[PDB]
Amino acid sequence: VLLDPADEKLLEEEIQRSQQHAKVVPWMRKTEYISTEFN
Amino acid sequence: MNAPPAFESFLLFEGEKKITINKDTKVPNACLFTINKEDHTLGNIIKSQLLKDPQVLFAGYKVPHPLEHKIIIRVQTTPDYSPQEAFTNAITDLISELSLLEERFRVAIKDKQEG
Amino acid sequence: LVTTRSMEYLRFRELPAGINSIVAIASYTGYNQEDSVIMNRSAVDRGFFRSVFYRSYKEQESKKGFDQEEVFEKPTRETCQGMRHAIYDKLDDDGLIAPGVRVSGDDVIIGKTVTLTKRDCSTFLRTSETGIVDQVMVTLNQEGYKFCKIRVRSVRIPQIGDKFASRHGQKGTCGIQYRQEDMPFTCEGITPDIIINPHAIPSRMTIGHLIECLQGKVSANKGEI
Amino acid sequence: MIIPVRCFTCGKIVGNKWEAYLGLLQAEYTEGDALDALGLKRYCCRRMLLAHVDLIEKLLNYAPLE
Amino acid sequence: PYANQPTVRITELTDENVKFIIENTDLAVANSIRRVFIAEVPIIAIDWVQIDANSSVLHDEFIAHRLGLIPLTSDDIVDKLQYSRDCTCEEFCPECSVEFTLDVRCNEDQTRHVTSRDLISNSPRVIPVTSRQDDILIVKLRKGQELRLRAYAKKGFGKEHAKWNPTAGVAFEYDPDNALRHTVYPKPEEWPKSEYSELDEDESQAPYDPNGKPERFYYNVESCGSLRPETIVLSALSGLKKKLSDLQTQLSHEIQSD
Amino acid sequence: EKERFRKAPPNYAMKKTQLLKEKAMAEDLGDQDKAKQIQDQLNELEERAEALDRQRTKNISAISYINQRNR
Amino acid sequence: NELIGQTVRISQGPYKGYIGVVKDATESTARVELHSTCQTISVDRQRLTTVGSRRPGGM
Amino acid sequence: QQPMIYICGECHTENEIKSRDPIRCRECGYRIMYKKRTKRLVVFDAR
RNA sequence: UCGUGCCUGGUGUCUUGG
Ligand SMILES: [Zn+2]
Ligand SMILES: [Zn+2]
Repeated sequence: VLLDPADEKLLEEEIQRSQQHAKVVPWMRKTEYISTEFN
Repeated sequence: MNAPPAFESFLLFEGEKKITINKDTKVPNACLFTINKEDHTLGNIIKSQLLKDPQVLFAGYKVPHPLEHKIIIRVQTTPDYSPQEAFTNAITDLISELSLLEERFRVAIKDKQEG
Repeated sequence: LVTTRSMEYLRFRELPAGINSIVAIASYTGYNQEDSVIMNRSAVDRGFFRSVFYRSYKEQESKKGFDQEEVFEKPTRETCQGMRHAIYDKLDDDGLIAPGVRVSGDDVIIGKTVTLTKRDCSTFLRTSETGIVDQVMVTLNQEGYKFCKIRVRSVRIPQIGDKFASRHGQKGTCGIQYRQEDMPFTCEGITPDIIINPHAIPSRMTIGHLIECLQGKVSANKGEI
Repeated sequence: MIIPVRCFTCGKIVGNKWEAYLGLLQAEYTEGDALDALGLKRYCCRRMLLAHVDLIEKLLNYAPLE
Repeated sequence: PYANQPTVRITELTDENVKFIIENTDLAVANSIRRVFIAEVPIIAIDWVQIDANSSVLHDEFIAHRLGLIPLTSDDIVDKLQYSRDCTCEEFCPECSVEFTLDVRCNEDQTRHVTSRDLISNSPRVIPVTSRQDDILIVKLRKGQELRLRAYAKKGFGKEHAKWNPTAGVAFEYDPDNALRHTVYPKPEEWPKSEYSELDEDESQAPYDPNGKPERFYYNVESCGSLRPETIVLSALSGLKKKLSDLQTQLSHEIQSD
Repeated sequence: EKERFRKAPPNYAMKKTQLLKEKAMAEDLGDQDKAKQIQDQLNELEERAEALDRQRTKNISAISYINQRNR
Repeated sequence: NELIGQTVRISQGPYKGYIGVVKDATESTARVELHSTCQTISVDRQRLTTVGSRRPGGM
Repeated sequence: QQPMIYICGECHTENEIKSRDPIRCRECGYRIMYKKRTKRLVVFDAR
């Protein structure tokens, strides 16, 4: 069919948030779990 | 080891009464209702319904000890009105409310669902 | 949920000792009033602070003398003279209880007799201990004597009077347990797991507790420790 | 030892979400989006996955047989 | 001298949670229903575990405890069953229980995820939540380890053990704007707005309303999957109504017998 | 007799046998015994390491991958 | 009394389905250590049913 | 006619062990053994 | 058709509880 991504987007009604999870915040690290490969 | 079994909050022993009416002596037209195996669920709605009664001078409820599964409901009415019938009414009409609420919730569901 | 950088190397995140509990600091209904805490019964039902207490027992057999000798053996009400009021049949003919069997206080663990007909010398579960036998091991000691160890597990559910503590010096006994219907609640149904009485903070000046409770909140929502 | 079946506080089932959560950390996600993508709105339930230390993985190294 | 006449308004209805508004009712009624959703609605849950073979790395009761907390699909069946303590049977009945069965052996080399998939029910309806998204991890088995048990599920409610609580979390709320001053803010502008706040972004709390009752109770009942989130509600209303009917019966006996 | 024929390494016995093999290598002043021991040891090591990675092939493997990328 | 030391199941009343062992017994009651909880209970002897624990075929 | 079945702590093999016997595995000379699980009725309240 | 019953540990030291 003759169709474009610009047309595709228009078929939806409303689909198109909280972005602060990925903040730097030099006082906040990440977590650590149980591997089977370590010192 | 000493812990009460968990069924002890709702299950009636052998010989225990559900409900127990005691005429209070310190003022005229006053009773004390002692509910067994009940808590703040059942005692609060009755109290609050009783407060709606214009003929009711005093209404209240207590839990004598949170480890012992029992409530006390003290009702005092006007001389033309027993607390027996106060207490009766405040259950009767409160059931009528919850039944009407259940009915109304049901229709609201079935409208939500495709509607 | 709130860690120090130096608790990495203590290997604390691999082998931790505690739970992040939704603490409230409130004078809720008095039962926390003086170094006490009110715990969630519905949380404890879900395994919050549930534990296994293992107790372990040992026994070995010997050559006492020329006439005297110990052996692993079920006593009988026939030959063994000295003998307890107990239930000896919980243990099989080996004279050792099997793993998986339920035991209570002053039950017989290791059946043992010593020859005089035979005296009873058997080992009993400590009084008021009440566990389930978790594993039974049997071996030879240095002496070449038969040697067994038995460990018994008790599932210790948190109860009124168990001692909780914080990371800040805020010890306290569980003063009562309320169910989730009875706990206070936020604009969503987040009841506390533990409620501690505010009177613990002002005299003690554990500000770090508040800060931790504050940062833990940030940590759970930012979703990063 | 092993991820709790329910959030101790509220009672939401989190028991099914641990494999999925580690799977979303095989993807390049922040833990904050992993927790969100699994639908953990409350800060009670979110603690369960952040704070769970998986020791059953270490206990599994102690084979009984073979 | 009589009852008030409440109105309901469902705002959000999914297969996981319900948002509804109750109007024209007492604060006590509106909260007692919340207590009943948590503690007094019946569900089916594992409550009896007979362990035949357990070689996992966990305890015996750890297995049994985790089995207890697994939610079971209850809606069609839970208002049919006897409570266990009320069934005439000498052991268990299909009228008072549903029987479960777990038989797992790790033979392969890889580790075994003992999931709720393994819980085999005798009733096709009272299953773990698998129907229509992973499964509740029970244990992990190694090469040669196994787990055999049979289990029974009975009727109960959250007042006994949390395992019978049908809800994730009940979000009760009233008076989003501080109109009653039931709560007293030291700094009322430091406070974020409610979900429900019929207020502009200028002012902080509603002006004081001297003569006025709570109405408009905002609920957000979230299912654990053991019932539909809208069945939790119809069941709680019926549970509370039933406690009161029972209470009235006992009352009437007390009255006439004095 | 009964120690001879059945497949020896799995599960725990390979670690003590590896130690024993090392001791056998070390106690020998002869280079031939040393080299035979070395060969034997390497082979059993490889076999054992395969077996360990095989068991850890699933669900251990997955957690290994997240831990290396998280740090 | 005969059933002291035997494995019983509570078949009636609030404890329906709980297994235990009889630690003591009378003309009308027994004391049962429940297999599950850390507790011994006193119960009417008619509420019990013997389960036993045996193996057959002994060969 | 029950011979008391032990499990070897290192072979993991079943061993039949009557009285007056050395506690040795018959597969390899290891000296620790464990009793296998009971045959009795084991029942838990998921609670 | 049967009739028997309180055995039962002492000494030191470290850890920890209010
Ligand atoms: Zn939660
Ligand atoms: Zn039945």
